[PDB]
Amino acid sequence: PTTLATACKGLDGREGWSHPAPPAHIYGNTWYVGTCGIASILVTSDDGHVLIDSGPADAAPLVLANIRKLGFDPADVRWILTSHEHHDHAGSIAELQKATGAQIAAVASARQVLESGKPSADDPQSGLIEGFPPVHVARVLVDGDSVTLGRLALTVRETPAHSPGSASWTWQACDEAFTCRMIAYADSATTISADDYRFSDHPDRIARIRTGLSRIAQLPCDILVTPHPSASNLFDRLSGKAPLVNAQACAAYSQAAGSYFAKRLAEEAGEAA
Ligand SMILES: [Zn+2]
Ligand SMILES: [Zn+2]
Repeated sequence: PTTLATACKGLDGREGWSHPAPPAHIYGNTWYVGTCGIASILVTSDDGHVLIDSGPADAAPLVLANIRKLGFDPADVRWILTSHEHHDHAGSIAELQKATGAQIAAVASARQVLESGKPSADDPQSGLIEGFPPVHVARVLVDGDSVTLGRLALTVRETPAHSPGSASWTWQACDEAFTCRMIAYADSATTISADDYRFSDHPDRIARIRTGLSRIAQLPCDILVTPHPSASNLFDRLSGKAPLVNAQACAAYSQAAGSYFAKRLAEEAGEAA
């Protein structure tokens, strides 16, 4: 009787990223096991589990504990996946992997950063953002691929709105009464950069953004979940304060991110004196 929502009140910002949160149940075989600021998703089967995102570089033990505190063995997670290739979300993929033995799978657009720890030359945020400890990508994926673990099937989309390597994930979950819902772990969708960076000068990046917004908006999406919980109002929805199921969430979320992006392009235009 503790609640993610009240347990993390006021910790949406930086203070929360490495700040411990009680694990929670999202739906069916899917569990929140991240911190107050950064999500980490556990997807369970008898055949083994899948885990998405590590949280910041120092957060490995926090989520390792949230796993056990739920009655699951971290030795049972067979795959570690990622939303996108920034330290706050993947910063301890490495430590999380050797503490678990899992293999790592990722979209090709992310592989280079993941295997080097340095953000991509195409990332609007380098070299503002910092790096994290590298990892070897065992299975490198293409848009529409499926990570399969027994009857588990997590299917990935390249969604490059926020970074070049951004990925969004989708899978089915069913409650105790065999009501089934599609969960969408839709990546951060914010178009943000270092100061000197201009999207107008990078048509590749702009075209990839449009592709990502379009794919995010069309994900099968009964239950939206975001690498930053507040981006999808996740703690209130998990804590009965707001509706957990809303099949229109991904569309609205993408529409909003796209609205933000257009304001940013307009700002860059009006800097053309
Ligand atoms: Zn990021
Ligand atoms: Zn983030």
